[PDB]
Amino acid sequence: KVFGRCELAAAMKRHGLDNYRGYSLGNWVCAAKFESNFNTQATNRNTDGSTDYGILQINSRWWCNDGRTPGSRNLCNIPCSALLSSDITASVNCAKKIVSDGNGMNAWVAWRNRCKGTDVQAWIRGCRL
Ligand SMILES: [Cl-]
Ligand SMILES: [Cl-]
Ligand SMILES: [Cl-]
Ligand SMILES: [Cl-]
Ligand code: NA
Repeated sequence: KVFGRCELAAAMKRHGLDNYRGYSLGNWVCAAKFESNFNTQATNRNTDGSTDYGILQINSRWWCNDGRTPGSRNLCNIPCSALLSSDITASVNCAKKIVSDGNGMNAWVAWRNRCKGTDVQAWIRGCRL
């Protein structure tokens, strides 16, 4: 599924991301836009042989099992294919673990580079939240 911006905002809100670890919802919508283009199906291979999955581009090195990332962890206890579902529940739950890990949303390169320090409230403008 390719979410619309406010559609994704609402989904992320219902699943508990708004202000989660102090990151307002716009941070999460922003990060998703530049991670995945709001596409739950997005995958992008990394140099180290891991892959990022889903709307929030969660990495198989630490977070999900994709069966082809040797000596990785699966801290979210999920297959990485769970992260590609039109339903973003698994992605959101895993994102909550990630952002709790020490490094906050710096875990997501697109967030650090495109969202951190920006007017992320813009990403939830217009949405009925
Ligand atoms: Cl698995
Ligand atoms: Cl959803
Ligand atoms: Cl933080
Ligand atoms: Cl916001
Ligand atoms: Na893994």
